[PDB]
Amino acid sequence: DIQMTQSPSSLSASVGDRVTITCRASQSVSSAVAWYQQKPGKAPKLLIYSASSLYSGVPSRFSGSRSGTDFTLTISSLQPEDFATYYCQQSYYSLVTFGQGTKV
Amino acid sequence: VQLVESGGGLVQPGGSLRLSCAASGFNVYSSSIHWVRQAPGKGLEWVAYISSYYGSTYYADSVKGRFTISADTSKNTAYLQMNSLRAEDTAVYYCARIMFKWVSPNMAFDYWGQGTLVT
Amino acid sequence: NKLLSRMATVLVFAFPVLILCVPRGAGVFLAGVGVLALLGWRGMGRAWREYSKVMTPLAIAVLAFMLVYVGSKLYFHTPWNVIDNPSRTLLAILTCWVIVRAAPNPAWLWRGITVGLFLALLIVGYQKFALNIDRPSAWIQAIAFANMIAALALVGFARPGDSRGTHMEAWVNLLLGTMILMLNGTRGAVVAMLVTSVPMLMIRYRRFSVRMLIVAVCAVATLAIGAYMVPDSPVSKRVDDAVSEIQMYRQGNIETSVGVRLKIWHIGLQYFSEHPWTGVGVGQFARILHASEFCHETKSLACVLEHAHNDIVEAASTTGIPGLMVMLGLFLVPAVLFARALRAARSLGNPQGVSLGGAGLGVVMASLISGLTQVTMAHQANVVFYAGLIGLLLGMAGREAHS
Repeated sequence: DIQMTQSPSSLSASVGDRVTITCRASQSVSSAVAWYQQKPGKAPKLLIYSASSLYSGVPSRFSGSRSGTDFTLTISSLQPEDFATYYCQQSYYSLVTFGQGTKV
Repeated sequence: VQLVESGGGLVQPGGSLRLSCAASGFNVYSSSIHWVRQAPGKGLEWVAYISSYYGSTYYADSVKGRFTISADTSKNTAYLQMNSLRAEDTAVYYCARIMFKWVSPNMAFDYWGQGTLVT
Repeated sequence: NKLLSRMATVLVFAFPVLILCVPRGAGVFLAGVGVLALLGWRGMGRAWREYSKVMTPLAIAVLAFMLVYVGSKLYFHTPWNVIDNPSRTLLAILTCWVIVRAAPNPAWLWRGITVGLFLALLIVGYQKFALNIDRPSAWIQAIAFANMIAALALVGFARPGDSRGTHMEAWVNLLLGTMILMLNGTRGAVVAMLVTSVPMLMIRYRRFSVRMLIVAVCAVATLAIGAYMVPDSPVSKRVDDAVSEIQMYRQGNIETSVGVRLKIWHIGLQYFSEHPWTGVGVGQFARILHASEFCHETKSLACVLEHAHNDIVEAASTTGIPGLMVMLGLFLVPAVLFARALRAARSLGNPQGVSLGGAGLGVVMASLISGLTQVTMAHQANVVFYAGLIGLLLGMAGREAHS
C-alpha cells in the first residue's frame, strides 16, 4: 500500500526554539494529510487538516506547508504543554495510513 | 458531541470480541466512523471504517476477512466485531469521526473517544 | 483563412479531453488559444467591430469586475496573491475573441464532449477500483473536478438533432456524467446537475413545451413529497438529517454542519449590514470571524475557516455593494447574452445555435446553483475552466446567431 515515514523519529528542543517535523510519502498524496498530537495515555486531537489549515482551539503557533510530496510541520515556539508525540495520516487513498510517529 | 466505547477486556487467542461505540450529539448515519488501534508503546494503526450513506467499507491488510464493522442508525451506535484474534491484536482501540465533507473534502479525524483496551 | 477554421475546429474538439483527462491541460489549451491569436494580426481589429453587440458585454463586464476587485487593495492592503485568481477570468475575453475571429465548426464540439466524458469515466474507474482512492479525481481537486464534469455533461446534453441516435447520445451523456460524479462522491453536484437538467428538456425534446415541463416538475415534486407519508425509506431519513440540525440551531447548541454553515452565513450577512458599501476587503474574510463577538466567547469550528461557503454571502461580506453587483454580473451578463442569441437562432431556424444557447443557459444555471453551496472563486481550476467554457460557447453561439 502506502508507507509514511517521519524524520526525526524523536527529537528534543528547549522552550522557544522552533522545531520542524517532516512526513514523507511512498506515492503522491495531493493534500490529504493531517497532523495529530497525542499525549501519554490520552486520545489524540487534530491539529492541521488538508496540510495547511488550522483546526479550532489550536493556537496559531502551529503551521504546516506542502512541498511536492514531502510534507512538513513547524511550530512558532515551544511552550511546556507542547511536548507530546505527533503523527501524520494520509487520507487520499481509501486505505488510510498513519506514520511512524515522532516524539518531542 | 461525545463518543464513548466499551466492550474490551481479557480474551484468549482464537476467540471473538465486539466493541460498541456509542455516539451522541450527531447521527452515525450522517458522518463516517473510523476504528483505530494503537499497540502499547507503538504508533497508531488504522483498521477499517464505514462510508457515510452508502455503507461501503474498507479494511486494513492485517484485519481483512475477520473484522466486521457495522452501523445501526436506529440506536445511533457503531460496532466492530472481531473473529479469530491472535496475540498481535492486543492494543487500545479508539473511535474516530471525520470533519464535515465541505470543510474538508479529505477525511480528517476531529472527535475521538476515550478508548478501550483489549488483550 | 480556412486553416484558422480547421485548427480552431480541432482545438474545440480536443478542449474537453485536454481539460478533463490531460494533467496539465489548462496550459496546453491556453497555448492552443495563443497559437491561434498570434496567427491573425490584422484580424481581430475588424472582428471586435463585427460582434460588438456580444463582445462588449463580455469585455466591459469583466473589466469592471477586475477594476472593482482590485480597487479594494488601495486601502485594504492585502497582498496581490488575492487577485491572482481573478486574473484568470480575463481569459474568457481572449477565448471568445479568438473564436470570433476564427470561425469553428461546432459539430465536433459535441463529439469532443462525449469522448471526454467516456475517457474520464475510464480514468476515474481505474483510479477508484484499482489504485484505491477515496476521492477519485483525475489530476485536480475533487470538488473542482465534479464541477467540471457537471458542466461538460450539461453542455453535452444539448445535442442538436431529433433522431434515435441523437437521443441515445444525449441520454448517454447524462448517464456517464452521473456515473462519474457518483464514483467521486460529492452527491451535491449530482443533485445540482439533476435539477439543472430538468429545464434543459426544453432544448432536448423540441415537442415538450412549457406546460409539458410544468406538469413534469409538479409530478416530480409530488413524488418527492410522497416520502414523508411513510418515514421508513432512506428517502425520508436523509432530508430528516438536517431537521434536527436546524431545530438545534434555533436553540442554544450550534456545533453541527447545517448549524455551522448558518452561523457563518449570519455572521457574514450581519457584517455586510453594518458595512453596506465596502466590507473588510477583497479576500480577507477571516477578519470578520477573528474580530467578531461570537468567536471571542467560543472556539467553534466556524471561527477558523478562511472563507465563507456561499458566493452570495462571501462576496457581499468581503466586498460589499459594488462587489456584490460585479460578482452577480460576472454570471448574469452571459445569461443575458445567451438568451439574446437563443432567440435569434430560434427566429432563424438554425437548430445548432438554439441548442448551443440552451447549453450556455444550462451552464450558467448550474454555476449559480453550485455557487449557492460553495465559493467557486477560490479554486483556480474552477475559475479558469468556467471562464474558458463561458467564453468558448458564446463564441460559436454568436457566430451562429449572426450568420
